Amino acid sequence: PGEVVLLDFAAAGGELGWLTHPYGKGWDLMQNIMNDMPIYMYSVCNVMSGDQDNWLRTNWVYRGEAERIFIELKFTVRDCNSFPGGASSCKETFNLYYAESDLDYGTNFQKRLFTKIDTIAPDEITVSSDFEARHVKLNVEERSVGPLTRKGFYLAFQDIGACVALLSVRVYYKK
Amino acid sequence: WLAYPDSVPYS
Repeated sequence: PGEVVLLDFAAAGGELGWLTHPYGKGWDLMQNIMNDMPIYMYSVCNVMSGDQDNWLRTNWVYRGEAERIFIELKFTVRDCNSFPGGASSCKETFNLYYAESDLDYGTNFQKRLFTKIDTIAPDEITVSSDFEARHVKLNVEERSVGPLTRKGFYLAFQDIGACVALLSVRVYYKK
Repeated sequence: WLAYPDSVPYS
């Protein structure tokens, strides 16, 4: 009721383009069409492929009146035991960051300007029998940041070698 | 490996 939404990935219906770095090697915009409605997600799953440091940054969001924003994530993480021999290079977490700016820097992404909010861990991993039966465990996690002081902000997601699908990213403030 | 079942790149 009293919430004002500033960013909503799933409501955009695949139309938000989030920046990825390194380009073409990590996070990817995916779709699933097994229901009446298409489902979109940002996914990465380079679990047995050497060290990973894959970044995904949102579009610029004008904060307006918001002083404190609340960030709600919905996501799946596959069990590292789904991947044979990967008990060393496979992870089940990813990291959430943000940055404030008075202008949209566009494709200029400088990870050095971003502040870490938290490591995001799944309450429930999706095990192989789930995945193979098309029955994922969707996690829901919320964080907040503030006071905000510039005109707008970005969120970013860092993958360190997990098998993660981001299905919902909703940012709001309370009026 | 796929992070999500029956998902394909969207572009």
